[PDB]
Amino acid sequence: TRSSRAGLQFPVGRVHRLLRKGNYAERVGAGAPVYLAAVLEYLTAEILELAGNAARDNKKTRIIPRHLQLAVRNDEELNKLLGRVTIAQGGVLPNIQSVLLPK
Amino acid sequence: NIQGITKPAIRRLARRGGVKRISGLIYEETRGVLKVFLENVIRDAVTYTEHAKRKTVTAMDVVYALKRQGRTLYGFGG
Amino acid sequence: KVLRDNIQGITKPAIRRLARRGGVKRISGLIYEETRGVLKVFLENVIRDAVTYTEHAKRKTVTAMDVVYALKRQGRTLYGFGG
Amino acid sequence: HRYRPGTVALREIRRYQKSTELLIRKLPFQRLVREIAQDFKTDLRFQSSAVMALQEASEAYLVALFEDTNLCAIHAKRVTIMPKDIQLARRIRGERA
Amino acid sequence: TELLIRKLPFQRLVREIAQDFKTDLRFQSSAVMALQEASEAYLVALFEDTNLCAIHAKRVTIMPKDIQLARRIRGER
Amino acid sequence: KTRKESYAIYVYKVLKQVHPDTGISSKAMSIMNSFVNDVFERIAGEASRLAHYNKRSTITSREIQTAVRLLLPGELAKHAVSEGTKAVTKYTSAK
Repeated sequence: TRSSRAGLQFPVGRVHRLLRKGNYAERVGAGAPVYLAAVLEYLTAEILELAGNAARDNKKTRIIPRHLQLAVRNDEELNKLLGRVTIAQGGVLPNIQSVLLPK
Repeated sequence: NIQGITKPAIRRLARRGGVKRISGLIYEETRGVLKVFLENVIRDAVTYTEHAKRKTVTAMDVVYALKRQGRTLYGFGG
Repeated sequence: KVLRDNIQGITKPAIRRLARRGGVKRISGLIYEETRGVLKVFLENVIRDAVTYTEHAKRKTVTAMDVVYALKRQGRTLYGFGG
Repeated sequence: HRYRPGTVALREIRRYQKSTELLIRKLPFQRLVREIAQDFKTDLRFQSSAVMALQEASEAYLVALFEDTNLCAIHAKRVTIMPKDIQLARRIRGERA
Repeated sequence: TELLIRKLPFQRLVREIAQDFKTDLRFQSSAVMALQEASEAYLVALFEDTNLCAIHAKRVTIMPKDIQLARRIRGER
Repeated sequence: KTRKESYAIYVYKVLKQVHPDTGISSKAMSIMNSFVNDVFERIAGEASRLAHYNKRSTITSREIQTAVRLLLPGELAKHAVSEGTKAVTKYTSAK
């Protein structure tokens, strides 16, 4: 494989094939699938890192979507990246406006 | 039919949205807004399904519809 | 030559005229610095995208098409300068 | 006894913000979707997954809109959301003219 | 429709802005012009939304919290 | 029976790489897969537009690198450039 040759866990062959049939360009280079697969692998690594952290905070062994929503929205940069994305069964962060609180 | 979106369901949605006090005319306004949103999204989804020559509106048609409207959704085969 | 504090080149009358074209009649005092900050952020983002496009272009000059591309990226498409 | 008005509302706010389950009972929403779709093309069939995706998107959009409406109402020194609040939020969003 | 921001201070500001991302950068005058057009359209729209916010507060004078509210509702950060 | 594809196994190996004693739910895997597809689409389309803008025929590692810097916020983009350069260099090392 090439993911072994690239130290990657994501499949380089799949991303190269998708780049080809995705009609993004007439010709596709060799390094491009490797670079792209690395970028995706780290992005999901960050997502899974924070989601597992949240699941540990919620005392759960298996990650459920609410953990993903907490991880994305709590993190400012991931929230900015997924600014126009709604995660199913994700819910919302706990947030109550000050004036609504009792005096 | 449209009234099937009950007043209390709208209160629950607002409560999840952080609202404390709600007006009477709110509920009807929200029914109208939800009607408009569903109209647009379902119109795009139907357009897709018709282009697919299928009598079944599929989940991917819905996902493509929200993608067009800049309201991307996850968890249904993105 | 070094450049410094050019954000104050956006004078109060300029922002006042700009609000006038926006339909604003009465303007509060501290507004002006906030418009400076908002313009600062908008320019920061747009010029970031344009500079990256120039960098891929291997050019030492920003071209109008770079600005147009960056504006299209921000969901702020502009007509009248190509593209 | 009696809870003072406005306290149980905060309790529900805490309750629903910690949970993710849908807040509209399924069947009326499904019937509403079916009615709306019928006006665009007849004798149509829906996958349950498509209908679920529609509900998720609609509920999330409504929650975000209610958040903006509450912010707008608070900006008006108010605590109760009123239709002008939804109208202003939608206008600034750019969905309503 | 003529521009309200004066051209030279805007050009100096933009040159400083771009310098902080990367040094030794030159500009086509048309590129600066397009930048100014985009900026003016954006802030005129922002002022419109601000005025809408201020009226919603039963006020006539736009105040900084109005633009904060408008930019929050716009989804900007 | 149709042999539909996904990214599930690679997402799971990554999860073990970062959280060995942690699992994930099925629809949650669906959300991960949707996110991967969305990011792939965004970056690839950005690279395609980059190629058209410069009147060139190939989407190379440079094009996706600049597309990543264009699409991602600062710090994630920094890390993304580092990982992509590292992986591409090590791949070019092997053969």
